[PDB]
This record gives sequence, C-alpha cells and structure tokens, in this order.
Amino acid sequence: MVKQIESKTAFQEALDAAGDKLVVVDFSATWCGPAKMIKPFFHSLSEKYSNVIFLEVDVDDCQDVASECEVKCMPTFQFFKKGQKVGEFSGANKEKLEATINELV
Amino acid sequence: MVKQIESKTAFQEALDAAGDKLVVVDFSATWCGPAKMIKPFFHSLSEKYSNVIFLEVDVDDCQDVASECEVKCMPTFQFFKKGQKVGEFSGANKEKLEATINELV
Amino acid sequence: IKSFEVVFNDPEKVYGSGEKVAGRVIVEVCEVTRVKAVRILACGVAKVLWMQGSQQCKQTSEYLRYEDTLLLEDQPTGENEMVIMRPGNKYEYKFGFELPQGPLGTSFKGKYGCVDYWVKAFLDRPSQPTQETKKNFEVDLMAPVSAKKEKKVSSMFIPDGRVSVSARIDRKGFCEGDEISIHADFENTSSRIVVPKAAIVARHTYLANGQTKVLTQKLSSVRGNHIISGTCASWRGKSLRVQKIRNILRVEYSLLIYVSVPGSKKVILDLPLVIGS
Amino acid sequence: KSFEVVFNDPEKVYGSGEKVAGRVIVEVCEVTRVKAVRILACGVAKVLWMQGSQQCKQTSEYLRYEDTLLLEDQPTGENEMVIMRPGNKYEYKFGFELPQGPLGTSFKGKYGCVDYWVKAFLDRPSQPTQETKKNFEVVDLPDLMAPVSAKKEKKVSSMFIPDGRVSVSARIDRKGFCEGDEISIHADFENTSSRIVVPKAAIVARHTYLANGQTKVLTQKLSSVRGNHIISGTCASWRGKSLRVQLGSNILRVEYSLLIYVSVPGSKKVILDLPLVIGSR
Repeated sequence: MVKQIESKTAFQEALDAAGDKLVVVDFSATWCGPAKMIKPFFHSLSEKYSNVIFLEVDVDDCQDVASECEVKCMPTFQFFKKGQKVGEFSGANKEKLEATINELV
Repeated sequence: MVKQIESKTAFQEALDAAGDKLVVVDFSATWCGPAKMIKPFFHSLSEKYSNVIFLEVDVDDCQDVASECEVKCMPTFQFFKKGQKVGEFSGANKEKLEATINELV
Repeated sequence: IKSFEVVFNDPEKVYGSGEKVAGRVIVEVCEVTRVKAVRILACGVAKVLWMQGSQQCKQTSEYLRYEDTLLLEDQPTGENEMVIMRPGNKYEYKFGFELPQGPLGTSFKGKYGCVDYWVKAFLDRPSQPTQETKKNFEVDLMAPVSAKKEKKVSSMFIPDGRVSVSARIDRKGFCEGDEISIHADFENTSSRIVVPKAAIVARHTYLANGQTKVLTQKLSSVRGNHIISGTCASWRGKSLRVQKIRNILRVEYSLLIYVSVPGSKKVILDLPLVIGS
Repeated sequence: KSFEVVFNDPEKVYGSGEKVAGRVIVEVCEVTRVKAVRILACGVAKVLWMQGSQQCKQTSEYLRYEDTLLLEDQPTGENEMVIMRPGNKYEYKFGFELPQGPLGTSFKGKYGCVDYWVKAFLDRPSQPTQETKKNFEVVDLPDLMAPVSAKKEKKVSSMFIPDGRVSVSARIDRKGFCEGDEISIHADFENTSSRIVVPKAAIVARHTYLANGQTKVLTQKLSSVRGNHIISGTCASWRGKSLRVQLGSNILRVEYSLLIYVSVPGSKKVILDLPLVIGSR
C-alpha cells in the first residue's frame, strides 16, 4: 500500500518509518497522462513488495519537496536505503520499475 | 460675283488689272463655320458694289498668298488699291464688311 | 480664404476593413488666389495605454499612412504650374483611398485604448504658411491568458502518441523591462525525445518600395530540459524578459510557446501581446 | 533537386488590380541547411525603335515587388534557419497584387515586349544563390508609327450667341518621339463663341514612383506653346507648329501626353489628349 504524502516534515517521517527497508517514491502529477497510467501499477507492486515502503508525492502539492529532490519530470521514481538515494529513474515504464525495485531491495 | 484666286500669279494679275478700283479679298477656308457663314454675303455685296472687285482666296489652297499677306485667321478681309493695302480686319461681320467697303471705295 | 473643407461622399458613414474612403476637398476664395497645391494625409492610429501599479505604459500603432497631391480636372498641366482660383466658382478636388484589410486596430478601443482616423488636406499658397483642415472618420487585457495544444505523434509501437503543451501568463499587456512569467505543462507519450521552448517575437509591419511588408524578429528566448518519452515536465514561473527595441506602421508582438519534435512539425502556441513603454 | 515556382491558377491572365498567388516548392534528395527562400516579381515594358540611324528606347516598370518567404514551421521568423530532409514537400506561400493603373499588357511584337515573371532565389549551406524564374500573363482591359489625332467641340454660349461653340482638332505624324525631336502639330481651331480664346499645347509627363509605402504619381508640364488669340467669329490653323521634346531609382515609369487645348475665359478648357511614347538616345 501507498502512503499519499503532503509535507517535507511528513516526508522526513517515512525516511524514519522504514527501517533498513528500501523505499520507492513516485513523484507524480495529476494532469500527467504517463503518471496516471503508472499509478495503478505502482499500487499493485506495493501489495506484492510489503518488505518495501512505497510513497507518493504530488510535485504540484509539494513544490517544496520536488525541489529539495531536484525532480525534473514526472513520473520520476527515487529509491533510498537507510535514508540515502541509491536509485532513480524517470518515465512510466512498469517493467523498469519492478526491475529496479527488485534490483535494489 | 466673286473671282476665285488660284495662285500667287492669279493674284498679281488681279491686283494690277484692277484699276484705281477697290479690291476686296476674303481669305477663307472651306471647313470654317464663320468663313462659310459670310460667303453668301460677300457675294451679294459683289453683285451690289459692281465698281469694287471681289476676290476670294483659300488659305489651304494657296498658303503662299496667305502668308505673304500675313493672314492669321479666317475669315480675314483685305483691301487694296493700286497694288497696295489700305484696309484690313478679321471675322465674319457683314456690317463691318459693308462699312469698310463704303469707307474705302 | 472663404472656405476649405474635406467632404466625404457619405458624410454619415463609418467605414470597414478593405473598404474605400472617397470624396473631395472643396475650396472657395474671396479674392483671386494663386494656389500652389492641395494635398491630403489620411491616418489611422490606435494607441493602447495603461498604468502598471501606477506607471506610464504605452504603445502606438498605425494602420494607415496615405498621402497624395490632388488635381483639378480642368487643370491638366501639372504641379509645377500654379492654379488661379477665383471668387464665385467652387473648386473641387477628388481623393480616394481604401483601407487595408485586416485589423484597423479598434481591438482595445475600450477602457485601455482608442483609435484615431482622419484626413488632413493642405492648401499650399505662395509666400504663405500652408493652411490646414483636419476631418475625423470612423471604422479584458489585464486578464490572464492561457492556451493549450495537442498533436498526435505516432509510432509503430505507440500509434496513439501525443505531445502537448498547455500555457498560462498573467495578462496580455506588458511594459518594456518586465518579466513575462510562464506557467506551462508539457506531455510526451510519443516515442521521441522533445524539447520545449519559448520566444517573444516582433512582427514589424513597415513601409517599403510601394509596400506593405512585415519582418519577424526574435527577441528573448529560453529552452527547457529535453523531455524523454513517457514523461511530462513543467514551467512554474519560468520567465522571459521584455527588451526595448532599437517607416514602420506598427510592431505586433507574440509569445510563442512551442515544443519542438524531431522528425515532425513544432507544436506551437502563439499568444498575442501588447508591449508599451 | 526540385525548386519550382507554382501558381495557384496556372492558366490565368491577370488583370489590372488582381492579386497573384502561388507557392515556391522545394524538394531535396539529401539533408540541407537553408539560409533563406526569397522572391522577386517584376513587370516591365521596353518600347524600342529606330529613328533613322539611331535607336530610341523607353523602359517602364509596372511591378517591382521583392520579398522573403516564411514557412509555417519557422515561427521565429527569417533570421532563423531551416533544416531540409528528403521525402516531404516544402511549400513557401507568396502573394501580391498587380498595381492599379494601366499595365504594359503581355506583348512580344514590333517595337518590343512586356514581361511579368516571378523569380525565386534559394540559399543553401555556404553556397551561391540558386535560381528559378516563371512567367505569368497579364492584360490591360494602335501602331507606334501611325498618325494620332482627335477632335473636340464645346458649346460656349452667350445670350446673343446661343449656338456659340469652340472646337479643335489636331493631328501628329507618329506617337513615338526621341528626346530632342520636335513634335510638329497640325491643328484647326474654330470659335463661334463670344469670347476670345487662346489655343495652347504642352507635353505633360506623369512620373510613377515609390515613396512610402506607396506608388505615387508626380505630374509635370514639360514644354509648351501658345498660339495667337483667336477672336470671336473666326477659325485659325497650325500648319506644323513645332514643339520640342527634352526624383530617384524609385522612378518606375513615366507616361506622356501631348495636350492640345483651347482656353475659353470664364468656362472650362477644351482638351484633346494624345498619348505618346518618349524614348532616349
């Protein structure tokens, strides 16, 4: 399951919430065709990989975290272990996303 | 009657074969309304003043008589005696015509 | 001089784009007059103006510049022979000109602008100052502008690939020196990498060689990050400067927001501006 | 590869005023960078003849129209550059109107011709400017050396001469003169009106030129004569009264008339207007 997210302090939280567990973040957007298409696939993967923490951030809602994280486009996905990014890619590609998820757990 | 001058020669002969008599010359053109208008009158006069000699000159037929006499427009009337000009005026004017005649016989 | 007037054939007419204005200048004098010429100028000038916060901001744009020297019908000789005018008769000079099709620039004949047409005729007389007679004739904006465009950009594996651009700015009217601030969303579900761009362009309509010409100048411009297939990106306050520029009737201005697409035609928004000083 | 001027109505004969429109159509077999696509469109007449040993020529421009073409995909305009791959047709649109007046009227006959055409220049990478030219036909809606002549009559009435009239007719030998020759005028004038009238003649020139942004016309009385006062109730004639013929490169053409008119005091002039061609040595 995927925690919607609305503040940088709410963001800090999850970075704690997950222990040693890798955490994937969809920086998404409402009006974006490709991010809308990938949302569902992002949701099911959260059902599968419950050893992993999924989160969403709306780039328009959190202009601030989007920037703290140099996000340029949507969907962009970023991966952390311990708190520090280890993965990240852009584009609505399910396969790449599972592939990266696995390939980083 | 009016005598038709056909040339510089005819002209000279007219002038000298005249006597002491008064010669009147209507410098004329066949396309000129005013010259056309006064022709019959010139002619009635010739029949009346049978002691005056009446010539006509076509300025188109004899431009040479015309320019030697310095005719500039038509009808122009010139008046002679012993080869020599004693009168002149221009324009289709019966009254003026009869006056000069009686004034210069 | 007894009377010098410009009179149109339909004195009650208000005129339209591409249409023909005609009539005459009529002159009567008390005493005889040597006249050196009668000449006409016809103009159209819209003038758009406003106060930013509380500042003097204004653009002027012409739509007619027409001049001719007029000629009495019974006076065929030419402009290097003066005419003798006399009491009694009433001397009549025809003129005829025909407006340009396209705008006459009423557009913001509103709270913000206004539009001046008229005809001056001039009487030139030896050792005199030319006399003149002037006769008129007839023929939001601080609201936000926003626009959108989509273009199918297909692929064997993405036969429904699209590219779009949706754009917004604060108003149509800007002072030299300002920043135009841009809000824009770009989508790219096509197989190409695409690049979004913007430029302010200047279209000078100018008088040259019997004409009738417009030249396009590119002023400030920016370029965004390339956008890979299956993504979107955004401008949020990304800003373009309005620079001063250095026989032209007017300059029309536009903001162009376009996404350039390799192998295909641009997807172009053209957003009209008004730009004053 | 292909570089072709293509009119929308390939068969039209254009009339004065109409507007001429088409496309310049550019096709390529390998990738090219284009600095500009331009056009110039002209219309010009040359009247040309021998006057004995010596040639006399008048040249008239009816249409001097230049311009740079923009493609729809060039929205940043023309100090910007284009990129031409094979396989699609590049179409540059162009238009203009024919001037108002009388146009030379497409000819290739005894004393010369009149051609209108459109020229398309192209400018590749680092190359000189290639060319294509295509004619179009034009039509305005008497032999140069035949005699020209006219007559006119006006009622100049009088309370005492109601049928008062002034009339003139004149003839000249040809219509074409070289600068320097004289025009020998044959004219007959009749005046049955109550005024004294004065016959006059004059060469008048209309210079058509480009001031901005227009085609203007400057008119100039260029040489004239004055006959004798013709008094009421008379006629008079010119027998070859003779009359000599003697701004910038915005000067397109000049048109000439011999005016032979009569002045009637307190009434309109009576005017014959005989057109002329006037060439130089």
